[PDB]
Amino acid sequence: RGWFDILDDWLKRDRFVFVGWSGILLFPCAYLALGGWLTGTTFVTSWYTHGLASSYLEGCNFLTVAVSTPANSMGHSLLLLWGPEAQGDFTRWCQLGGLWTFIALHGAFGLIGFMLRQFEIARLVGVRPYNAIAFSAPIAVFVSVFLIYPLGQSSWFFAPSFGVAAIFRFLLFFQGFHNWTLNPFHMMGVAGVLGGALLCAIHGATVENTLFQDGEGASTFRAFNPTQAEETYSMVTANRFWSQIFGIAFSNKRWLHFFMLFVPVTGLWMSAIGVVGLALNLRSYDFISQEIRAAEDPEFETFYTKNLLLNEGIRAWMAPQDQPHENFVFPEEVLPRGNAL
Amino acid sequence: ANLWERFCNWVTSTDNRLYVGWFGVIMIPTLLAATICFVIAFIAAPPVDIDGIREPVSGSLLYGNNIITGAVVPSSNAIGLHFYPIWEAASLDEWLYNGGPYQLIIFHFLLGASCYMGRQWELSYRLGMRPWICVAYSAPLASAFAVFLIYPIGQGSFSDGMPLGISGTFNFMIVFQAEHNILMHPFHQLGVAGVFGGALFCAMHGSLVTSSLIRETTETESANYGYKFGQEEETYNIVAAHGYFGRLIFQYASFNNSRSLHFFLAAWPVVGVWFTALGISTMAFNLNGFNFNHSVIDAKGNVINTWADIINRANLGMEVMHERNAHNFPLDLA
Amino acid sequence: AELTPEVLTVPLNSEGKTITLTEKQYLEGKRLFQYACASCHVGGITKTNPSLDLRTETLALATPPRDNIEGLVDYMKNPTTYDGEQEIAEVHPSLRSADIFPKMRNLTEKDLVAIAGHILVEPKILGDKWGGGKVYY
Amino acid sequence: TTGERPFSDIITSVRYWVIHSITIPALFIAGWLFVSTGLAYDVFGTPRPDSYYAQEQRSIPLVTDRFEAKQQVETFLEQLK
Amino acid sequence: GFAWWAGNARLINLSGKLLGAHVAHAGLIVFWAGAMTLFELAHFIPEKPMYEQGLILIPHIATLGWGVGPGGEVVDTFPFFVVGVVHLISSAVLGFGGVYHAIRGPETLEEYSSFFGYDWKDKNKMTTILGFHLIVLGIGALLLVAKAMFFGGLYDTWAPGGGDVRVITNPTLDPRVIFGYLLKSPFGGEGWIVSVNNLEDVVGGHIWIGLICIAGGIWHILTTPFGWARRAFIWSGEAYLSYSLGALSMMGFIATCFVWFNNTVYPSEFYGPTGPEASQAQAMTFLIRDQKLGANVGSAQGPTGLGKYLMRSPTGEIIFGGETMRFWDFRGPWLEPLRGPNGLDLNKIKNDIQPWQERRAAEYMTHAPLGSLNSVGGVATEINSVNFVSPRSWLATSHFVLAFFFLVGHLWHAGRARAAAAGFEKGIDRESEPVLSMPSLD
Amino acid sequence: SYPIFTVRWVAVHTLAVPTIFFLGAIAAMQFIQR
Amino acid sequence: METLKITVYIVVTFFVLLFVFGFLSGDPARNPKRKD
Ligand code: CLA
Ligand code: CLA
Ligand code: CLA
Ligand code: CLA
Ligand SMILES: C=Cc1c(C)c2cc3nc(c4c5[nH]c(cc6nc(cc1[nH]2)C(C)=C6CC)c(C)c5C(=O)[C@@H]4C(=O)OC)[C@@H](CCC(=O)OC/C=C(\C)CCC[C@H](C)CCC[C@H](C)CCCC(C)C)[C@@H]3C
Ligand SMILES: CC1=C(/C=C/C(C)=C/C=C/C(C)=C/C=C/C=C(C)/C=C/C=C(C)/C=C/C2=C(C)CCCC2(C)C)C(C)(C)CCC1
Ligand SMILES: CC1=C(/C=C/C(C)=C/C=C/C(C)=C/C=C/C=C(C)/C=C/C=C(C)/C=C/C2=C(C)CCCC2(C)C)C(C)(C)CCC1
Ligand SMILES: CC1=C(/C=C/C(C)=C/C=C/C(C)=C/C=C/C=C(C)/C=C/C=C(C)/C=C/C2=C(C)CCCC2(C)C)C(C)(C)CCC1
Ligand SMILES: [Cl-]
Ligand SMILES: [Cl-]
Ligand SMILES: [Fe+2]
Repeated sequence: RGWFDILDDWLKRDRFVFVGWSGILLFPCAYLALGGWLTGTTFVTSWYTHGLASSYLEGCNFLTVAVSTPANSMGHSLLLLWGPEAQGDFTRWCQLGGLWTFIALHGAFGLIGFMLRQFEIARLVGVRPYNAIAFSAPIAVFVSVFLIYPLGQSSWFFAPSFGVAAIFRFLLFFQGFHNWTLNPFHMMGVAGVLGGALLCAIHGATVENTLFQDGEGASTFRAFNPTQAEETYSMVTANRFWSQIFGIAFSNKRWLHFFMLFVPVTGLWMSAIGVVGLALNLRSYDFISQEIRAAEDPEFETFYTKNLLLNEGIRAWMAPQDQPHENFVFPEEVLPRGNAL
Repeated sequence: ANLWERFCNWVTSTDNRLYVGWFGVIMIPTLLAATICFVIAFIAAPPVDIDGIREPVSGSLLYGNNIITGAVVPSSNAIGLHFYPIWEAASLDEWLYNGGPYQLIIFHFLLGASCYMGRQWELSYRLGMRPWICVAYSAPLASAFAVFLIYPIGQGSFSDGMPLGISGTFNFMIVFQAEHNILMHPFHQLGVAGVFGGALFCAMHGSLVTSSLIRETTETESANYGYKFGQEEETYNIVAAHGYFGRLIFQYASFNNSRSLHFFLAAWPVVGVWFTALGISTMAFNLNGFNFNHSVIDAKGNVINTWADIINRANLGMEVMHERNAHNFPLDLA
Repeated sequence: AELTPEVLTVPLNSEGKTITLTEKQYLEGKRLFQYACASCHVGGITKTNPSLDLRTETLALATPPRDNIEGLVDYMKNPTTYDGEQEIAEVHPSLRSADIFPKMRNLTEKDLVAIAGHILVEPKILGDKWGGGKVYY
Repeated sequence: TTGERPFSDIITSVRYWVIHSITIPALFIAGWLFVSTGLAYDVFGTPRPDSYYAQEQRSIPLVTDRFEAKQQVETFLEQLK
Repeated sequence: GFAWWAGNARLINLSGKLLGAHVAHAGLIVFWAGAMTLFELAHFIPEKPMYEQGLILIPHIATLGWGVGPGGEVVDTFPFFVVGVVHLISSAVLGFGGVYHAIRGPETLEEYSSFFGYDWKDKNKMTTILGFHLIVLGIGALLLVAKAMFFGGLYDTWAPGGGDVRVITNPTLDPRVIFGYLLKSPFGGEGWIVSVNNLEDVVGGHIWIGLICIAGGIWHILTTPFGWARRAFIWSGEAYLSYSLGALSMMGFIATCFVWFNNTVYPSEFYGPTGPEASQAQAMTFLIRDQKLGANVGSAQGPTGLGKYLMRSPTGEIIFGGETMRFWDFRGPWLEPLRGPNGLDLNKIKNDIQPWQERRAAEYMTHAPLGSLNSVGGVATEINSVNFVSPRSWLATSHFVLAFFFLVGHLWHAGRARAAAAGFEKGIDRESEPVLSMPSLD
Repeated sequence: SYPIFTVRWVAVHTLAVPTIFFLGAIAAMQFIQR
Repeated sequence: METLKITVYIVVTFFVLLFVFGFLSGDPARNPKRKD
């Protein structure tokens, strides 16, 4: 009955919000990441890091507001409040982009905390820890995109800024500079996310339309009982229906629900791998066969070459405002443009 | 015993390995026409003058494409929204140049896909099921109508419906962004929310059921063998799943009613994707995403850029480069 | 930076006399300019003849010079081609043609000055953007 | 079911609204003042509409040194005084 | 059986309360027509085109010939006011009948009067109600014919002189014209019924539809459904709602294409130019500009080798070049003077373009139906300045959405109707699962 | 016989107290003018 | 081409009529529960 156990006792009490040992890491870090984002989006500028306005205070709306990344000149500085850049000055710290690192790092440690929470509760309750395992997928994405990617580049500046439209810009950057749509690891992620949404919708609909009649009312929700032993819908009729509409169907409820975990988890993991390649500018940018033929044959044209022209438009038209530290000056006459436009 | 009656019984028979049905009577020939023409065109169609400027784009494998770059190319801008069946061409050589195969394939597919949805209603009736699976499927179906029919109708040309290929898809979505700012459109944002949320809830539901499977097996065998097809008892403990997830968040944000839970699974990505289909369908009539270009200015009136303005620099690069020989006047109005 | 009298100060005429607009007049002219003009002249370009813009240096080389309140107010009454050679009231909105261009009907004389003032002030604020087109968006 | 007091029972309770019909406007007002007093600008370093540029300036005051960065924005800020 | 969120299904067999719901909802419809009109009028400025002003109801009234004169000049705003007031006042009476019948009046009607009472499964009674409404609809379409021919006429964008209100003296009656539209292809250059381009055909069709609806309304009062109909349909209140949902959905998609393409019953003077119109107009504008400078637009080879200003359609007609080659089916009153039999005529182009045509083209070009959801006009890359989204976009997009969900609603209610009719809408009977009594597929 | 102050009490106020404050600050902001 | 056109009109018409008459043939009654 030492103090350690007394604390364990208290941390693991059944209450409206379970705390647990993982609570000690989760709750401060989750609350700080989230408070930093609301604080910066309400009050803090990106004028000195990006030449952008980015808070409600400056005139931005929910779509355009963001906690932006530090200036390229910070490199990968941890940008600690007490560090050599801001030197304890809260105000300067904000102005130099210190809230980005605050949010990214407290967020990483909250994610760990949350995954430890899934592990802690699963152990206390007596269930298998497959929900913690599935949550590895979000983690991979977050670390690869917000940490590994800009660590392979010149600075945090080129990580995603925390904002709706800042993220849209990140999407478009990756098309023009990395040709990310062409990347087979992104395509595998696409198929996992879309395949996940499909599975989600097809499994819910199927259950709802093979229900057993277990009550008299037109509202069928009332006729389930959390503790009934009986399946509430017919796997058998569900299986014949899909075998006859689609050719194949699930027959194993256990396989089905594992497949539902497997598909979206795997796809997110594949896309994380691809982003690690782009950390290094290791892109699937080109097909060498196409380029050789196109250079020699001015009549040969594909959707592959058309999209590279668009990427070239993107880079030159957005680079100078998007990378202000580079002092890109592109006089009118060097901008790629088609006819009239 | 009558001849028509025996035909009708075979069409609607619940004993064919694949259900036919009256919707099937139209679906099968049209999906076969679309599929066969697709396969041949993808492998072997010669280049197609999509933009009507006598600048043919090669889409097939034998004309120097791979699986990722290939496509059935949309039909010529010279045709616009005109119906261009084979018998309207002076020859197959003309029909191939102007992109006839695209029309054939899309019209047959959209018909056959529409009957696919009907077929889903129909078999549900023959089997004594509830009927609304087909409603779930209307979301993807709607999405296909938008990129192959509604957007072409609003923009005046099938040259601007989505190519039938991997890289052509990307072309279509880049040009859309340049012209409509789809990322800044709320209905597209609800599509992402429906798709991200769908993948999330897919993973959640699959991991919760999987976590609460009842021990029915040994370490040396797939747990999947703990469920036998058609057993009457449930194969997991939902109260255990509820008890874990309720504590993970808090009790009242977790489902203990499996019917509510499975209806929620159905509605979230269906509705999200209706909205995103509606996004393409309304941007087809050029009601575009929010425009905050130069919305922030200072006391003097300098423009103070935001992320919206950076997005606009990117959209501009797409704009000025797409279909680089096809514009003779300063505004790309369709 | 702010909207100071030195920026709100623009040529009245070609003699070289000046007038200092009020903030009011400036914003009055901006609004009136969006109402009657921006459909073709958003950002100081001319959507229907992009070869002619509202930059000060272009207006300065128009015949008669239009880089001043007098020239611009006059143009709004009796528009001409750039070389002054033909009157184009039939195809350009003007008080002279307010019967076919109905938006010009409720424009008073001081509205014209606010509009001419806006046109001359905005380049001092926005620089190359004014009349530069999408390259500078 | 865990022994805290039910939410529905607190927010219909007269004692609850006696406190929170003060505490909620006081907080809303306090937030107001933080902005209307100008304090939020000074705390966070956020430019006022009149202080993004110097009058004739069109250069962004972009930080370009890591360890001199603090000194840079202070220099850019007195180039407005 | 039903929960609160499906609580209106509790009215299926309460004819009197369900009457109140319908009449009260009809009151909401009339209310909005009234209030919305008064709003638009209150905000209306006559010197500005209607389409710069976010107006959708004034243009429908103008189109009936009220308040406008030649060219669409608004000459009298009082018809607008009247239309708004009378609608708004009428909604109180319908509101009144609605609340009464939903709250106080008899829950069920079939006891009060044997006339107003109905049972969904009474095929005779149902076809009789249908016939009454068919006659009403038929009367209504004749009202429009009466306006056109005997009470001031309609606005005619095609009238010589820039457009004008015009009485329709010779409505088209030839059924080869009228029904010919119904058999034209919906594809480009044809356009099914959306391609109607003259008020004589508009008025003539409404004569026919009026007679057809009255005839069929009398038919359905006099008959009961034949057996082939009895056996092919489901006869229930939800079934009938599903049939109407399908029909409203189809109608909504048609209306979408009507307001997007048709510039006759949606005159461009009021609604703004169509997408094709604005696109043709830009090519006209630069043809005009370049020719004044001395360009020979006929002989000018653009980059691709196609004409920079003029080219041929796939059937040879001379048309506008650039991307607008897709819109060569466009026909508008500002453009038709330049057309000969081979299409655009090069000698009229060189010689006979008028200022009013130059003006119309500049205006329509700069009012193309492109704009952001927050009403910034122009292409998605344009800067703020011009507050504008075309009425045609607002009307097209809204009715595509509504049409779509009504189609979803048709599938929802049709499939439920079928399942309820067969007795398995609440789920599968465990003791009699149909699949468990079928042979296995393999 | 319920407690007034709990872990629950705290988590709620941890969020709701700055939420209102922030809504006040943002409300004022709609009235800022350049 | 004209022969192709006839053939398709014929093929399409045929399938569309199978569809129309198939559902006219008492489709409500082809379910596993209640037949009428
Ligand atoms: C003529 C039109 C019509 C009619 C009369 C009915 C009638 C009915 N429907 Mg159907 N339905 C329709 C159209 C129609 N529907 C359409 C178009 C769809 C597709 C979306 C559906 C989809 C549908 C479903 C899925 C279901 C019904 C059901 C029902 C029944 C109960 C409905 C109820 O109580 O709603 C109560 C009303 C509400 C719960 C409020 C809904 C509010 C909507 C979702 C929000 C819209 C927001 C608005 C656009 C913008 C917000 C602005 C903001 C400021 C407020 C009833 C018989 C139920 C049924 O089958 O019963 C037999 C049922 O389950 N309907
Ligand atoms: C167009 C919208 C519409 C209409 C016309 C109706 C109409 C009706 N509903 Mg439905 N309902 C609707 C929308 C609508 N509902 C929506 C959106 C929902 C989702 C929340 C529901 C959910 C719902 C449920 C759950 C139930 C109904 C029921 C009913 C009926 C009985 C209600 C009753 O007795 O009220 C009693 C209410 C009052 C006495 C309160 C006052 C209401 C009045 C009408 C307010 C009017 C104020 C107005 C300004 C006055 C102008 C007066 C002037 C013209 C003289 C009635 C016919 C009930 C039913 O079927 O009963 C059998 C029922 O159980 N409805
Ligand atoms: C189409 C909608 C509709 C329908 C089917 C009914 C049906 C019914 N109502 Mg209801 N009612 C309605 C609308 C409707 N009413 C409206 C809009 C109001 C408000 C004015 C009322 C107010 C009302 C009251 C106060 C009462 C009823 C009663 C009745 C019942 C007896 C009717 C009778 O004998 O009338 C006798 C018939 C006549 C006197 C002939 C009237 C001729 C009408 C007014 C002219 C019709 C012209 C045209 C259709 C209107 C369009 C004009 C406009 C577009 C400008 C019957 C079931 C009574 C009832 O149920 O008691 C239990 C009752 O007390 N109704
Ligand atoms: C609101 C409108 C309406 C409604 C709902 C009904 C409903 C009905 N009618 Mg009535 N009818 C109406 C108006 C209406 N009618 C009018 C105005 C007339 C006068 C011309 C008639 C004349 C009439 C007759 C003569 C008969 C009916 C019959 C029937 C019943 C069978 C309907 C059926 O099977 O159709 C299904 C339709 C078909 C099986 C064939 C349709 C084929 C066409 C070509 C489809 C084309 C669709 C296409 C996509 C759109 C383009 C149109 C095309 C022409 C270009 C049903 C109760 C029958 C009955 O039992 O009456 C006692 C009957 O014999 N109706
Ligand atoms: C953008 C999409 C997206 C979001 C928003 C999201 C969100 C979430 N997923 C969770 C869970 C999950 N996600 C899962 C699978 C997936 N999740 C996906 C995509 C997402 N998942 C996908 C596609 C999948 C499929 C594999 C699973 C399987 C789970 C869970 O088990 C769990 C859950 O319970 O779901 C119900 C929750 C974790 C809560 C938490 O950590 O609290 C603690 C909060 C912390 C630690 C703070 C993190 C701070 C972040 C990382 C940085 C700062 C962010 C800013 C505040 C906001 C910036 C916003 C701008 C960018 C616009 C949370 C609601
Ligand atoms: C950073 C930092 C910190 C902290 C901080 C914090 C922690 C904060 C918090 C904050 C917060 C905590 C905030 C909040 C706010 C909120 C908000 C601002 C909200 C909003 C909302 C809204 C607006 C909503 C609305 C709506 C909508 C929109 C839709 C739907 C419905 C609703 C109603 C929901 C410290 C000190 C450590 C220091 C360092 C730095
Ligand atoms: C049943 C029910 C319901 C419904 C309701 C309804 C829908 C109602 C209706 C109602 C209505 C529908 C109403 C109406 C009203 C109106 C009125 C009452 C009007 C009046 C007006 C006036 C008075 C006018 C005046 C004027 C003039 C004369 C001139 C100009 C100006 C003015 C405007 C001033 C609900 C959902 C709620 C719920 C449940 C039950
Ligand atoms: C006014 C007008 C006009 C005229 C119009 C007309 C004359 C119309 C007609 C219309 C019509 C006359 C329509 C028709 C309709 C029909 C329908 C739409 C049908 C439907 C059907 C169905 C839906 C069926 C179903 C089924 C089947 C198929 C099988 C068995 C089962 C059942 C029965 C379900 C015009 C253009 C000149 C111009 C402008 C104005
Ligand atoms: Cl392109
Ligand atoms: Cl062009
Ligand atoms: Fe499940």
